[PDB]
Amino acid sequence: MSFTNATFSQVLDDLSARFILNLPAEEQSSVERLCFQIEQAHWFYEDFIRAQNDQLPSLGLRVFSAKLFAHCPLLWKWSKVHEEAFDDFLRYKTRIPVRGAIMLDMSMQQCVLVKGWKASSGWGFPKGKIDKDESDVDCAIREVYEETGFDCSSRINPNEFIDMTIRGQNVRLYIIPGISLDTRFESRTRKEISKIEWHNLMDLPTFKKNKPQTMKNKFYMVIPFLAPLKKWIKKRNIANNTTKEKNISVDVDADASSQLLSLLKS
Amino acid sequence: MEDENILRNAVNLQVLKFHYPEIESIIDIASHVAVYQFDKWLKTSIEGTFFLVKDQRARVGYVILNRNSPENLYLFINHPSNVHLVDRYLIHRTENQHVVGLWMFDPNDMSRIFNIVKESLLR
Ligand SMILES: Nc1ncnc2c1ncn2[C@@H]1O[C@H](COP(=O)(O)OP(=O)(O)OP(=O)(O)O)[C@@H](O)[C@H]1O
Repeated sequence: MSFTNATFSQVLDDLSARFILNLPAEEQSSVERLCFQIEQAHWFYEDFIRAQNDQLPSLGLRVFSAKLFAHCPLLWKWSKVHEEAFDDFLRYKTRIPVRGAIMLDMSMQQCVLVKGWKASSGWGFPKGKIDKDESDVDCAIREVYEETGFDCSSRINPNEFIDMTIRGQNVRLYIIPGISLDTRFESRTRKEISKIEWHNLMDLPTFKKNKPQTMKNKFYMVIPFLAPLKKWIKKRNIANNTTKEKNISVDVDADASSQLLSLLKS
Repeated sequence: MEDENILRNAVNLQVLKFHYPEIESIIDIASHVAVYQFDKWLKTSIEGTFFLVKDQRARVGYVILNRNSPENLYLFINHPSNVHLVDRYLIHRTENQHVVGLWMFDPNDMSRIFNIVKESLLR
């Protein structure tokens, strides 16, 4: 809980000193070699730091990276042509795709999470890599089934999901509301999993405005999707009393992200 | 320009003092170090940026700002004889009589730190 009282600025310096600041000059000049470390930082931020300081804003990679440059002097010597090519590269870096789901109850205040054994494994949403020629929706259906025992092919909605680049992967979690609250979960094809449980969203580290996190739970790439989720639900609730779902998706590295970049960068 | 380095130093020292306010000086830095222990080498979770620091009471030591979790390492090197170069590790005999193995991914960092360590605990 080192970063509970750090300002945003102090957090930015740390992440810099930690990941990019002290790299060999050549690695700072390598879009790839630098993009990798920045991808690590952005994840360290969303996954560890925001967890002890919810005041800190949830950022898409592209925005987080811009603010990480402000705390990295060795990057200040470089062209607009250069910094734009980098951001380009952040936008389109060939990354391994990962698909899965955020399973919610009917009332949208509880979600399904999966835990390995190991004490070094934190809870996480069901998700995995893509098998050859397999489709995004089809990969999600499969991962959920393998990890959870629950077949979601009848409720999964190809139009409803959250996209986000985190720790060098392109994560897409389909959002499937209305999962039976006494579904029985199984993991017989996935011997690594020890627990699969409903958690209250309000107990998740950054979910409620000023609830501090108890040191009794570890979460993997959960925290980063919580901002886009709150947004998803807000919108899906508007849709519920106006029309009919379908449209509702949230892409973290898209417009929301370029709007904020323009505000910083102008 | 050298300005960037004066700037890079100040940030480094802030970052460390924020974690450890007793630290007064940074001697040297290795970008990527991995930490190993004994019982034969075992791999630890700690791996990240290495800073060779000097204490306010003048104690030489090092900080790894860990890349895998916010759980950093900070150990003192009490006497020059507590360190050795074997098998590309910089080997360190802790106060708690643990054997630590430091792996500088850059061999050059390895030699430079070892040497400056001996020099800094010499004087
Ligand atoms: N559930 C988890 N809890 C904590 N750390 C994790 C978890 N999953 C992955 N990691 C960490 O992420 C890093 C790389 O991911 P890892 O290779 O373990 O996942 P993977 O299952 O191979 O990913 P993929 O689903 O793409 O195959 C590792 O250093 C590991 O410590």
